[PDB]
Amino acid sequence: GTSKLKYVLQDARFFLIKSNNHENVSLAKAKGVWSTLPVNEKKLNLAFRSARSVILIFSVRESGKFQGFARLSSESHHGGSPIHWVLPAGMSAKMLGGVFKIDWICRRELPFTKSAHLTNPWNEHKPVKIGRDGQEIELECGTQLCLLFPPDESIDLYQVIHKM
Repeated sequence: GTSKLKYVLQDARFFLIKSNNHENVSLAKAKGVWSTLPVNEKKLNLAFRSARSVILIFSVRESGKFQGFARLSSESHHGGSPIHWVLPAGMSAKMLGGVFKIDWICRRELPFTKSAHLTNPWNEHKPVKIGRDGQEIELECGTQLCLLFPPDESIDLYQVIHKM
């Protein structure tokens, strides 16, 4: 059922995360971490302190799909165990700033063909698939998008619900 997921999402902010390759999403799915550029890092840290849950919805560029969604379990932090992302051309490890710890809620894919009926009012009422990295998604739109994902049998929401 959806009672657990709806509880997690009740007071949530949602952000579209765009990745340049599948490798970084695979790393993030296994280690439960994410890093972003400083402008988005500041936005996510503000959101973490202002909402009961902050949800990141991942899409690899040119893939035509979302690859899953996760909930922030911490603000960004520096000086921890270094994450060996595949750094894009001209980007250094210091430019990515802090590491967010995240708990994945769904690691299964959702093709854009299944979200074509959803528009984001906070992005000029464009289809929810459209947005720059870090684009915030309005609550109702983000909730309905997350509810479209298939159930993930590798996920147990027990830990997320306990840390809320």
